[PDB]
Parts: sequence; structure tokens; C-alpha cells
Amino acid sequence: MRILLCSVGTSWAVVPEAMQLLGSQGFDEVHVLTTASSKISPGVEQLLRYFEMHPGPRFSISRVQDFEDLRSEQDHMLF
Amino acid sequence: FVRLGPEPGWPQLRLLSAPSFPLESTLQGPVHWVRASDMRLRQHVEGVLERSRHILAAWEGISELPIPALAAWPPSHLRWLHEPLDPVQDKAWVQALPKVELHCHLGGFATHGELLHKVRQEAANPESLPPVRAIPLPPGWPIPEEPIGLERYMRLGDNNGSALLKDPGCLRAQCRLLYEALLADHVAYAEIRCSPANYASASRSPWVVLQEIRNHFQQAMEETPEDRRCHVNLLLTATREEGGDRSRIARHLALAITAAEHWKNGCRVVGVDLAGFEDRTTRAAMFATDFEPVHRVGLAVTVHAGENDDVEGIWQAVFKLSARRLGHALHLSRSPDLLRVVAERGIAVELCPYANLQIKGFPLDEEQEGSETYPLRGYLAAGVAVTLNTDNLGISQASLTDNLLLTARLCPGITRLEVLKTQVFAAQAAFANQAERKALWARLAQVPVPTDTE
Amino acid sequence: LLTATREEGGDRSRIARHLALAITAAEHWKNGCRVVGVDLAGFEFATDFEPVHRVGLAVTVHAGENDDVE
Amino acid sequence: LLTATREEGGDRSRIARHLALAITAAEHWKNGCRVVGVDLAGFAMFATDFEPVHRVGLAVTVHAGENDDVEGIWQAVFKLSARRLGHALHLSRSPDLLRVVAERGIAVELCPYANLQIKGFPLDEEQEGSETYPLRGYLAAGVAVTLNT
Ligand SMILES: Nc1ncnc2c1ncn2[C@@H]1O[C@H](COP(=O)(O)OP(=O)(O)OP(=O)(O)O)[C@@H](O)[C@H]1O
Ligand SMILES: [Zn+2]
Repeated sequence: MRILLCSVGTSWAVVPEAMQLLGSQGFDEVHVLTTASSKISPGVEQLLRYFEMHPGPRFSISRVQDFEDLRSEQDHMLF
Repeated sequence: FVRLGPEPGWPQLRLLSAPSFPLESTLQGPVHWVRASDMRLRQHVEGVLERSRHILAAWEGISELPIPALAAWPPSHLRWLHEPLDPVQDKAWVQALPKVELHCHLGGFATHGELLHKVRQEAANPESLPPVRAIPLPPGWPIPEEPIGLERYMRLGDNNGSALLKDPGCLRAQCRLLYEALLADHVAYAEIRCSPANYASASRSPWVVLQEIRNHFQQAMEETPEDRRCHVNLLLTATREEGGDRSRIARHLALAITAAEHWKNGCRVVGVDLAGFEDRTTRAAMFATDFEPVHRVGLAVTVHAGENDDVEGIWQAVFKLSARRLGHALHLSRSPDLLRVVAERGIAVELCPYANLQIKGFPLDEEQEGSETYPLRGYLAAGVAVTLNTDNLGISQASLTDNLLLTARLCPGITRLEVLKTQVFAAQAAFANQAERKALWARLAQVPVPTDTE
Repeated sequence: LLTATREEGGDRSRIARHLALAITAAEHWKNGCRVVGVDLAGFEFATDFEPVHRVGLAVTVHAGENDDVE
Repeated sequence: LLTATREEGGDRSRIARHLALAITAAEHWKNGCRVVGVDLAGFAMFATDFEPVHRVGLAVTVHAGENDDVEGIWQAVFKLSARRLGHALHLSRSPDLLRVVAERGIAVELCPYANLQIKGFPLDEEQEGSETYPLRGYLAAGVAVTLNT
């Protein structure tokens, strides 16, 4: 059993590239850590399309409801 | 790609499971919207890391800690432990220690006052109660302005004892009140020494009295939650009364040998506490095969080195009665050979600060240690297993906490770690078996954290 | 009567507890059936029986399998 | 350790020699190799012969040999107060003493080869029986059992 956990930001091409670390091996399931910021929604949609066009291992995206953007330390502790 | 290497983890944080701290997530199509119920996990992690840091910091030198569970204490608290004890500020912390009692006579628990009246009004034959006599206490009690003597100290307890305890109701009141007094002082193990024959009657044989006492204590133990249950065993007293009377001594030894097997759970009879008085006619060679049977069956013996035994008693008892504890061995430093034989053989010494002060008298509130200084620290230095007890609660009018705090006045410079060491020695030198010892050790690990730290 | 039998090569624990049993049961019952004395299946213990005579129990010795008058 | 062994039909003069020698050597030296105690490779009571040894604080070990008695072990513990019993392979046969040796911390010196060659016990047995070496029975009962040569 092999799994991958990675957070996402303004560069949505990070999780897809990271999923090839094992190369042809692949990973059993990779989960995406995301914030509530709207600047990453297009990245979220792109990642969803990538997962749909690359089926197989389970995929998921999670966005931080209370962390929209980094402003103070309280958001950091919540994250 | 760049590989940062494996992360083996943290021992107390690699076993955690998701359900313990669930994550709430709201579904919106293909993206899960997680949510944090609380930051309990952060506090859990911080506590784990702090406890780990304390363990590692105090790890090097765990052999010096009386309790191995003290390695989780903060380093500031470990420094605090190694300082001198204070009778004024440390009332609460001492009051919170789970202590051990090993020298507590049942015949002097309510010798005076509200407890005496509570015992009297519980008698089953109110018109048979002896009149409450007049026994004025010496001035300054419980800290006499001069030593009062063993005879007077014993006479102070006339209101209670054989005068009243022959009545079953008074006996039950005595037992219940004694157990309550133990619980109110946070005692995790006790050994109450009784004299069943002294409480016998025409219709009440000594065995019946002993059975009633044991069953009263067992009942009191049964009703208390197991977290605060003070396991109480019994010691039979074979008093060396003058004149040569051996009927009561023989009866007590036989009763002990019988009770040793009759009961095997809860309150039990674990040994005898031969007084072996001093007056060159009883001593400790009174053995005469008297204590041969008690050894033959696996019982323990604990002498009562009196108010002037002078090294000969402390040897006659150790090497001829096979005593495993010694009471009031205050002149032990005389012979440098006994202070080494006791240390090597592991014979515990039971001390009573308040009783010793009120009878023999000692210098108080001294800055340094002189010739007459209380021998607590002298005994501890040589390696002896010194223990602190209460003797007679009612007569001494001071609980276990009062006795513990009086050491800081009797022995200058006494530290808190030495108080903990005395508690551990008392626990380890008790006559319990594996179950009682295991319960006592589990109860001892819960040392109350200091309120100040500085 | 409570028996206290000596065993050759065995333990003396039994002899230790039977004497204590008698000294306790002697005072316990004062009506009807009683433990009135002790018995000796041996020595045919001058110090072991100091307790018994002090309490007031009669002792009946049992000269078992010997031809010595000592 | 000075072995003060009684002689079957011998002389107690050697025992007196050895007790006096041990008592003197105890005080003479205080550093390096010392004289710590006296071994009784002759145990039966020897009570008054050993009062001086205890008065000066020397330890005494009791040497059991070619024996199957349970009263020797009992008198060693209580009459000539011993702090170590040597070769006491028959001690469970009195459940009353396997609980006083275990409660008083009287170590039991077991010699595997010596006890096997003198008496013989079952070897490499799959499961413990009634004839197996009593080491584990002593350990599980709280006895401070050692191993020597
Ligand atoms: N501090 C002490 N030092 C020596 N002997 C003591 C001390 N305290 C009590 N004793 C004796 O030991 C026994 C104490 O047992 P206990 O008090 O249960 O019985 P008691 O007959 O009611 O006692 P008391 O005479 O004190 O009323 C009595 O023989 C008492 O004389
Ligand atoms: Zn006492």
C-alpha cells in the first residue's frame, strides 16, 4: 500500500508531476490539501480534469474552509 | 524530484488513529470540504513533546530518583525536589502525597476529644462505659516544653483502649473512625497493630474480637472506590508486660498463627510486633522458643526497642528474633557495627518524630547537626532504610503529615527528595504480598506536582 | 483433642499450627464440644509446649512404637 | 570468603582457627581485596560458635551439599542467620520456606554443572515436569536465584 499526500497552491501542475515520483509504479491514492482561496479554483478544476483523464488510483481534493488566505498566525495554527 | 529521506516518526505519536480525533468534512461534488472540530490534537502533541523532553532531560541519572515515574517531571521541579523541606509552605504538597503507615496503634487513636466522644456515644452498652476521667495534657502539646517520659505518655491514653474497646459498638466506632482518619490523610497502605486479647470478655473470646476488627476494616475497604482504597493489614501486639505474664503473649502468638492462614484477601494478619521491654529481664532473648513458631509458619516480626535499649537490645532482636523492622532505634549510632549490619541486611527502622520528641526530647529548629540532633539524616546517610510513622494518633495528637513536616524542624536541612525516599522505603519494607505491593506501587507513582516550583 | 504428630525428616510446621490452633479454640468454646487438650504422636518439645501449659490445656503423650522407658 | 567447614569426626580447632582468622582479616583490610564473610561448608546448628561473627558484621553463607533435607535450609535462615544458601535444590518441598526465602531476600546460589554432575537432572526437556531444574520455579516465586561455577 502506497499513498501520497500533497498540498496545492497557485501552481496546480504540482500534484500531477509529484504523482509520477514512482513513475510507472504509480500510487494507490493521492489526496490534495487545498485552501478556500478562489485563486486556486481553476487549479482545482484542472486537477479534477487530470484525475478524470488519468483514472485508476483514488483521488480527492480538500480545501481549508476557514483558511482563505494567509493573513495572521491563527490561520497558520488552523492550517 | 528530490528525496528528503524517510521519517520513522515519534514513538508517542506514530500510534495515533484517525477516529480518536475525527475530521468533519462537507461534500461538494468531487472535492471534500474538511473542517477542524477543535485543536485538541495540538494540545495533545504539545503535551506529548513536553513530557518527552522532560523524560530525556532527567533520563541521565534515573538511578537517583526514588520513583522512576519522576522522570516526567519538569527539570525545574526536579531541582525543587532537591532543596530543603519547608514546614510552612509545604503543608499542601505533603498533604497530597500518597503515604504509607507502618506504626499506628489502634488503642490510642481517639484517646481525647471529639473522636473520643464519637466513640463513646457509639457503645452498645452506654451504662457500662467507664467514667471519662480527668487527664490534663502537659503544656505546649503536641510540642512539650520538656520530655514527659514513657510512663506518662502511656498514661495519657487512659480514656481509650481496654477501658472502652471491650464494647462491640465502641470497637466498631474505633475501626470506622480510624479508617476515616487514614483516608483523610491520603494513606495508600497501613498496618494497624491491635491487641485482641486486651479487648476480650467472658462471652467474647480474643478470636471473636480479632475477627470483628478484621471484618470491620474489610467492610470499610469494600465501600471505598478502588482508587482511594487504603489496604489495611493487621499486626498483633505481644506486649512484654512486667511480672512474667505469658498467657496473653502465648494467646496472641497462637491467634496470629491462626489468622495468618484463616484470611488470604483484603485485610489480613501479616505479623507480630513483640515489644520486648528493656528491664534486663525481658529484652529480646525472651525468645525461649516463644517466637520459634511464628517464624516456623512464615510470619514477620517487628520489635519495639523501648525508651533505653542501648545497642544490646537492637542486636538481641536483630540476630535472635530475626526481626525485620525496628521501632524507635534512636541509639543505633552508638555501635558502628550495628549501623552497618542493619544497612547490609536491609532491616527497616521505624521512626516517630512527634512521639520521640514528646518522650525523649530533642533539639528543635537547629541550624546544623550536633551530638543530640535527630538521627534521621544520620541513618539515611549510612544507607539504613528509615521510615516515618505516627505511633499513636490520638495521644500524639499529630497525623502522618504533621510527623513528616516535623522532620524539617528536627533534622536541619532535610530535603523533599529524602521525604520521598522515606516513603519508598516504608512501602518496600512493608509486610505485603505481591498484590498489595503492586497496588501500593501503582498508587505511589502519583506524586502531586508542586504548587510553586520556585 | 488436637493432635500434634512428629514426622521423621518432615516439616515441623504442622506441630507449629496445631498448638496455636488449640490455644485459640480452647478459649473460644466454653459450652458443649470443646478442644480440651492436645496430643503428641512422638517425642517418645519441652520448649514448644511452654505456651500450652500457660493457657491451661492438658497434654496426653503417645508412646508410639518404641521400647524405651526414657 | 573463608570456608569454615566442619569435619565429620574431625576437630573443631580448624573451625575456631577460621572464625578467628576471618574476624581479624575483616578489620585488618579496608581497600582492595578484602575478607567479606565466612562460608559454612558443613551444614548443623552451630549457633554459639557463630555469635562472634555476627557481632562484627561479617556475612555468612551456608553450604548445602549431598543433602535432601528441608530442616537444614530452615535452620540456616534462622539460627545461624545466613544471607546466601548454596545448592539448595530442594526448597519447594516446603511451601512455607519458598515464601520466607523469597520475602527476606536470601539469595540461592545454583551451580548448573555442579548440581547436574553430583545428582543429575533431565536435560533439554521440551516441557517442565517434576524432575526439571528448579531455577524457574525459584525465579517466578520471587527468589533471588544466582548462577555460579
Ligand atoms: N509508644 C509506645 N511505646 C511502647 N509501648 C506502647 C506504646 N504505645 C502503646 N504501647 C503498648 O502497646 C500496646 C498498645 O496497643 P493498644 O493501644 O491497641 O492496646 P491498649 O491495651 O488499649 O493500650 P493502652 O494501654 O495504650 O490504652 C499496649 O500494651 C500499650 O501499653
Ligand atoms: Zn509501638
